[PDB]
Amino acid sequence: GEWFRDNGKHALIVYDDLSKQAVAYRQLSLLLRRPPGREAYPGDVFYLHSRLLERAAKLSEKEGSGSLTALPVIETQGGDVSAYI
Amino acid sequence: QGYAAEISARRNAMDNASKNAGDMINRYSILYNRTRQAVITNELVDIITGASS
Amino acid sequence: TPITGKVTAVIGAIVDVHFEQSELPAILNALEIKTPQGKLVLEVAQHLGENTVRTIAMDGTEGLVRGEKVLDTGGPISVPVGRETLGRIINVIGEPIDERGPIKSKLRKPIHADPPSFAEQSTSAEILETGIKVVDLLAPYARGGKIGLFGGAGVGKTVFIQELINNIAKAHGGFSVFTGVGERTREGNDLYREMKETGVINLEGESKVALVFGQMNEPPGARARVALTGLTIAEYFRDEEGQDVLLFIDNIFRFTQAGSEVSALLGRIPSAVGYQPTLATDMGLLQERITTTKKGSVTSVQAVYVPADDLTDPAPATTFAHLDATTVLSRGISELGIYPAVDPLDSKSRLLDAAVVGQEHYDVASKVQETLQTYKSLQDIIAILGMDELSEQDKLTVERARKIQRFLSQPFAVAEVFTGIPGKLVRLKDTVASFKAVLEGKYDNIPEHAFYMVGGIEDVVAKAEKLAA
Amino acid sequence: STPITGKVTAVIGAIVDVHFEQSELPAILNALEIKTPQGKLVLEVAQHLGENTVRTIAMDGTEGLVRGEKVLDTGGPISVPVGRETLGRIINVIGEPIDERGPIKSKLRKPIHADPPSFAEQSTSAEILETGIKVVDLLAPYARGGKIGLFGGAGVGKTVFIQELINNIAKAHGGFSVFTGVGERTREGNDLYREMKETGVINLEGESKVALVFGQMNEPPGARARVALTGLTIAEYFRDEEGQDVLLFIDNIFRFTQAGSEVSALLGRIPSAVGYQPTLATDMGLLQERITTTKKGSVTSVQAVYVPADDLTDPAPATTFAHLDATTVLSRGISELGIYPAVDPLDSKSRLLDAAVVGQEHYDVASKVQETLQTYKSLQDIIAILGMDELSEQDKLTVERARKIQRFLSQPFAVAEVFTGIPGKLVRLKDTVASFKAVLEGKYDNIPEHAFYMVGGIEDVVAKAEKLAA
Amino acid sequence: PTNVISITDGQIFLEAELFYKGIRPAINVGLSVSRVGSAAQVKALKQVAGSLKLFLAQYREVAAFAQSDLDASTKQTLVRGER
Repeated sequence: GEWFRDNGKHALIVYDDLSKQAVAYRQLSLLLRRPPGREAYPGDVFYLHSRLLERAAKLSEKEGSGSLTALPVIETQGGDVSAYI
Repeated sequence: QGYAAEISARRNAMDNASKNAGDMINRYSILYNRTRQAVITNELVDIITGASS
Repeated sequence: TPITGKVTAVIGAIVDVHFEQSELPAILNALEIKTPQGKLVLEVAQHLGENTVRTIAMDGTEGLVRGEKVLDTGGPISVPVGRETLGRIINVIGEPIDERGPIKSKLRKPIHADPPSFAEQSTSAEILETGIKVVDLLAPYARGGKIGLFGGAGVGKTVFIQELINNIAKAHGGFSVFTGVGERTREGNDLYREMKETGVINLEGESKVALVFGQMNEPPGARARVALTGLTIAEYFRDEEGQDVLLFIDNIFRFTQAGSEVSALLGRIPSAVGYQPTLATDMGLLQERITTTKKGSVTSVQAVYVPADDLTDPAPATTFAHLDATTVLSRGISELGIYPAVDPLDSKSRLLDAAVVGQEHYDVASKVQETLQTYKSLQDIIAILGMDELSEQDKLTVERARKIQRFLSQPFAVAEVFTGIPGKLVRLKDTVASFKAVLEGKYDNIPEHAFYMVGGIEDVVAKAEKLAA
Repeated sequence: STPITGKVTAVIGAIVDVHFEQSELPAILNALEIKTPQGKLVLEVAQHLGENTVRTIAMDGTEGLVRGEKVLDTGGPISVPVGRETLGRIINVIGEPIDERGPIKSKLRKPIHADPPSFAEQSTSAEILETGIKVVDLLAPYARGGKIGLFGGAGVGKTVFIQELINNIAKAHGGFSVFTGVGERTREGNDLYREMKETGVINLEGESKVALVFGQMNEPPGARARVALTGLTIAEYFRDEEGQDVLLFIDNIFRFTQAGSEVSALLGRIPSAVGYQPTLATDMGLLQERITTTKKGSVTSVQAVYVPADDLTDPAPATTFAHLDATTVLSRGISELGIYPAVDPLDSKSRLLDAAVVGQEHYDVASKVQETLQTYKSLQDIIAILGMDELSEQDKLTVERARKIQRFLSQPFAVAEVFTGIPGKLVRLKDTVASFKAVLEGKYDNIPEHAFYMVGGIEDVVAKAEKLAA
Repeated sequence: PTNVISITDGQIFLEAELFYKGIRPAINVGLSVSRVGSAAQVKALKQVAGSLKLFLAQYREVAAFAQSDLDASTKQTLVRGER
């Protein structure tokens, strides 16, 4: 995506689905035997996703308008929107 | 004759409704109670799992 | 190599060995402790170091004397495969449980195998029709597809599967695999008898079905690697014999369930609503070792026991991901007496479309889905009030939906005995026609009881005559 | 380079354990710097594990760290820079200008673990803030030095509300304001920066009557906790050292909670209810206690709060609900009705929302408003099943007034010139009290409902009545 | 219960409401199932007992929609069913 941005190109990135990343990080963390996070997802998922999502942007005119757009996708596994992810 | 029948019917209908509502209350009460217990159990397990580590 | 060891621990059926020589047999290598019951096959799952591996033990671990010698047979357990396995019921250690004596096999192959690559995919679009009305209308099959049911507590889970075997496997000339993971001894006996009776097991001849059957009494570890064995037999047909196959797997909840048990013992933080933290990966590998290669195309049926009917539990949830069509069966719809017990608002297929199964099919289905959703919406209103207390226009819809609901029960042929009613199998083309008419309200002149438990539209008419008498 | 040199022993995410040499030990809440080609990583010392091995939390990213990497010790609790040259620039958590308005020309530096004032220091509130926003003014008047709290859904014009508040109140106020944004979008940040340069409050050809400390979400959780603390210390410098009153603004304090919950887990603390930190109460408490009206100044915090899935029964919102003094609930439903204010009027409560203190007339008017709306809500159920027509004449007049009042609470905003385009309207407090009294009396029941809808004050309501009329 | 049900053949659910309501014992027939148990049926008792499950799931249905109007045929089923 950054290659598009660097070029000043307008592009769009679909991240489908972040939910399976969370499962991966759960597996990973618990088999690095790091204490179970909230709802069995290590508490640094927020950092993981937040950093990821802010790397899609409509950059400055100095940056040649690198307009990467993001569309995250979370598939509600019960319609439970109060779930951590 | 009509009005009396109509208003009486309205009374009758609204009575039978009250009964039906009671049954649904009871059904949702069991659901509520079970649901409450399940949430407690699921929460407890998470805490325990954390504590165990 | 004679890799001797001792059994340091026997914590459940997750024996730990300490190999004496410093040589380490790799993960998924196999060891035999020659038990006074024969032998016990164990499979390396961790190396915990100091030459102390930690091994899953397939069969039971009772009687073991701590500090008991082991010898390493190496590699993944090698099952016996061949065209001469057709009509053999095999344990998991590769030994015939139908006791037809030593399995004639040319090649014996390791249970472990890797799922075929993304580049080796060849992806279906084939039509396959089951002649079951609800199935045909709502979720068409495809030859290679992976269809899955999400039934309750064996609530005719088996019955549904049996119907599929009866129709589809006599319409598929290519081989077929029945793998029954952790399913009751009685069920196995019924199948063995039934298959022999319907000659699918030709005993004089050679069959065209092969079987692996794993009883639910079997210790958890054996049940876990029942799947891998079946996948190996399937691969042999799919790949190495090329030939199109079929596959049935039931109960694949047991695969998950077994994993959760061993996971705790292995020394994992068993979190994931108690399920093994490797649940997604294990399911993934299993369900991609079921795949449609450039070679063989294996129509697969996987049966999930929704645990306590909690579909929201992660284990059913992640199964939906690794399927292409699903046919969730609900206890409620069973209670309504509808056989088949398939949910009509909880089925999906990637084979349903206006361009796949045609616009007319799609249009008919669209209206049915919408109608049923309306009826479901007004289930509340009907109960709270009355059906005359909701709109006349709606009341026609509701009555139509009540008819549709009843119409959908098509008597089962395999359970024709059990139901008592003679089974009904209705053509797909016929099904579309029948529902089309009902949507145009043609037969909304004839009883709801006529619609209940009958086959095609013609049958409804005939049962109207029966009722009329 | 301090002879307090420590070597990293374990990088396990944010948890970074350091092995300071024999005898040499820092202290809890101190600051370690590790020199890197990625500036100086700041580690806040949070435990001693003894044997000259401390366990510290990282602020900056931990990628590439070499296990055994030399660690200098700053020796004291993270000290930001404060001044009046902190005004008018975006200062990141590690006290570095990220808007590149050149190096901060610090007067003093202070630790960010400054202690909250004592009981003696606190000077009892009585000042009345007025925002010129009708719902706020009438139904939950604000007080200078307050702890306003924008409980609401996810950015439900939450940012928009803050923007309006800054647009009116901040500019009106001569004092400084401190706008601190914890974990808000860096897109949104650029808009805010541009926008507040536009409102000129940030004047880059002059000074600024506001400072900014924007910490955004892409920063490790540990840093996210101390964005708030960093901003807070600047406000204390204004309150104390410059003496000036301010209006603090923080966004969003659920991010402060969320961040703290996360590093608690990493710190190994047993997670409390809904995974929240056991130290949640005290962390919130320290933040709130630090913010107060003293005999040195007055600080009016407006803290955005994101209420997950609009559940205030969620412990994190509920704990904050106690800790704040001037609550506001921003309901999605009211937004959807098209009313902006999106406030739930019955659920607005404020420390100052008295009787005599808000004025007897104000009180009575507000009592009448509350009853009218409460009745309207109660009758909504009756209308739902039985129908509108089965209500009494008295009720019908009440319903008609309530619908009119409902749309008279609507007041256009300047920050809905980017929405509707319609220029904002802000009505002074005295004027609102008078105008609402009239409505209730039914002096403006001869005015159509839609002639209250999305228009300001009484003059506007009357004018829009004329406009609709012809 | 579900774990047991999957293992077993049939269920013999008993309804508490019915237990109170004079069927003592009260064999709920909505939730009493038999999987393959009908190989037991002695032929006399298979013949006479023919379709009685269907009939009493017509009594269940009939009495489902009894609670208003019923055709004489349905009423006959209800009368037979109750009896």
